[PDB]
Amino acid sequence: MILDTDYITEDGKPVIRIFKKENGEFKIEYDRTFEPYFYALLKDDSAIEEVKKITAERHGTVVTVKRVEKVQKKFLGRPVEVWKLYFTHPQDQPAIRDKIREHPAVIDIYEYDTPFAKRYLIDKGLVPMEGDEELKMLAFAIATLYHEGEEFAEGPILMISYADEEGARVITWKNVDLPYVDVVSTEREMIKRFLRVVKEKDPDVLITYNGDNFDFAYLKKRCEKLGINFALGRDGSEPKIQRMGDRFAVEVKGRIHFDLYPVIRRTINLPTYTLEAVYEAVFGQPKEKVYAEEITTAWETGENLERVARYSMEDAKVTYELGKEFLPMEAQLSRLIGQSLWDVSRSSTGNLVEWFLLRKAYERNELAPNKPDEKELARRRVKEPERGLWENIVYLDFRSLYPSIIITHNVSPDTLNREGCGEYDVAPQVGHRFCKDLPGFIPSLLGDLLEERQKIKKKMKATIDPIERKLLDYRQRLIKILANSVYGHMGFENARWYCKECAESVTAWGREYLTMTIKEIEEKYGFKVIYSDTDGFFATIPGADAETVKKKAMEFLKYINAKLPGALELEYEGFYKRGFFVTKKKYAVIDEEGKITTRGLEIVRRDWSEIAKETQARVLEALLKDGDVEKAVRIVKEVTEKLSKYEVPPEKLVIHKQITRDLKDYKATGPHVAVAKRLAARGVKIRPGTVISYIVLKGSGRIGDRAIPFDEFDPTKHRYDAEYYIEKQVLPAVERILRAFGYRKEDLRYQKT
Ligand SMILES: [Mg+2]
Ligand SMILES: [Mg+2]
Ligand SMILES: [Mg+2]
Ligand SMILES: [Mg+2]
Ligand SMILES: [Mg+2]
Ligand SMILES: [Mg+2]
Ligand SMILES: [Mg+2]
Ligand SMILES: [Mg+2]
Ligand SMILES: [Mg+2]
Ligand code: NA
Ligand code: NA
Repeated sequence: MILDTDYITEDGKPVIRIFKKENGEFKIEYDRTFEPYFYALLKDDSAIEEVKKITAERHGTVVTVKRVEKVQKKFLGRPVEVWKLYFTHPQDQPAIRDKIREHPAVIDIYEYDTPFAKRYLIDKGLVPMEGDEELKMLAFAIATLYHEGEEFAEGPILMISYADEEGARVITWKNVDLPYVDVVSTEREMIKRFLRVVKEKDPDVLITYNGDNFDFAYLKKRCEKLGINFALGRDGSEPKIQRMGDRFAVEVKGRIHFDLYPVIRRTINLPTYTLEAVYEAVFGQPKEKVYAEEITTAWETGENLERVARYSMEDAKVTYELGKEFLPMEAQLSRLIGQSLWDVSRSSTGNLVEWFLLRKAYERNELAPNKPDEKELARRRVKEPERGLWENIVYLDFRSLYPSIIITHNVSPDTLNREGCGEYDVAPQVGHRFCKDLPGFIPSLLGDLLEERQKIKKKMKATIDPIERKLLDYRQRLIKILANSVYGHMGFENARWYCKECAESVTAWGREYLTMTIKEIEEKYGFKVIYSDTDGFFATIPGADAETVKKKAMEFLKYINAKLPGALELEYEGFYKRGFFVTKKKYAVIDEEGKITTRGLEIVRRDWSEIAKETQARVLEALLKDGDVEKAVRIVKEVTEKLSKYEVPPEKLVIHKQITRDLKDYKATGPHVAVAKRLAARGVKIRPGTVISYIVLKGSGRIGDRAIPFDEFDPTKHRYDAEYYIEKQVLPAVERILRAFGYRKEDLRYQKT
């Protein structure tokens, strides 16, 4: 299995290394035969002799064109003749490329800035992370001595924790008497011991959380300070930093440094990306945070070091588990995109699409178009649903609408307005013509992807190993997203295969096929379409029973799919006993077993009191389970009355809100801050991350001066602000739903007093 590739320089020539793990053993294969190159299109072939003599200087040495070769490749759908320019070293290209381009005889150059080791994987047809090999992983974390107003890593590393399948352990240089703690004399011995642990376990993957920007940088400075050869690379190298645009990344040669931070940042939306928040999100269970001042205070006083050690062990432990959780998906991605997990784990959707497409282009001998220049980048810059309760609803939607359009109409930059074609398809509204005589670059590669996905689904059934099936499932699911990412690519201003006409033709066709499908089902099968969005719609036959609606649905799908051209296909996605539709993106349905599914409506954040969430839930089931609007309305009115009668348990009024800044550097951004400041004033430790839990009390002033921490609420003396909970919690939770039935907030309570 291929893990990574790079190059070293040997007598001024590149030596590709391919890092592999085969039959449970690490191996480095060398290849000295591969040569840097890019392409030039010239006005007069004759000028090649001048172009061959162009030179530049890198460092203090002369850079020349090593050799040239006339080649034939596809550009804009047609065979073209271009000159392949070879160079001695990859770093020659940035030095000489602009001098070649600037030559008068040179029209343009192409494929001139692909990183050498990534070209290698492409041009040789190699794919990372392919095979049955099992990777050995090791997570690690550190805890440091922090003092505000100090330079970075001025203080020592206090603890290094690490976790793999054999458990988690902590290394530290003060005595902590715990079974999972290994005590050593000094920081230096700690670090050295950690090196021995890594070298002896020899993992293929090192997992961190934010190691790209903190852990390895800290370790680096401390190792400089202490004169330690931090030789974690399997070739004896030290971790190497790469500039990752705004910040940095770190490689450990011969291994994969999997930093979870960027992976998780893109996979899940959260307000905060602390390790504790991410571990609760993913695994559903809190993780306790020990703050930096407590760590430093513990080290200084010698007291509560066991608490520090446990936090350190847990950092490593949860980092490992998160790695176990996210890495297999990123590995399948890496295999499908054909680039290393190191690169893929840190790459935008954009970058990943381009790498896939560059490979396809190499595989089809198509000359890649160029990223736009800044002048070009500048150039590249409805229907409310039916109201009310519906019953016996079917959801029907297209299979891979945008890909399927692209395939069907052969939509591609290289097919657009092709001259002298005998057959073209014409985009609605926008009018762009796409030639059908020859399959386009994008349509052909998308057809292959959609096919492989169906082939993968076929094998998933023919398999029992649930693991193998999950890995097949990941690949299948990744292909679908890649297919849609290809569609987005055509509309993206920085894309190589940009094609604005392609993008706007695809969406135009989509609207035509959706709207036509809706027209047929209503006119020719008596359905009423309740709600539609882009690539699907809900409908019913008003007054029909569930079986009629299903049967007619299946008959319509047959009719429409026969009429639909090519790959366009509508499918039965589900049946729903009842539902309602507030607006685009906001709706609620219940299936025949009782399972409610909602979208755009449910009240989630912990900024909502339980009474709000509970009431909204009860409304939704009165609407969906009972089809009873008046009952939903009675529930609300009854809740708001109970509030006013001080009958709602105080535990259902509690609002929780996290402190984000120093209570000094705040925004007067709510009652949670006022409570925080009073606590601070009494001498309570408030930090970013402190959760404040409060109840709002009746009286005058902003809620702020009136709210109090839940643990101080005593019903025998305190009266909560029934009005606040009615008007600012309960009613806002239900108003959007019940507006869809003609009710305004004031219609859902008794009159104020
Ligand atoms: Mg750490
Ligand atoms: Mg080793
Ligand atoms: Mg770092
Ligand atoms: Mg090296
Ligand atoms: Mg990473
Ligand atoms: Mg895969
Ligand atoms: Mg690739
Ligand atoms: Mg579908
Ligand atoms: Mg309630
Ligand atoms: Na390939
Ligand atoms: Na024809």
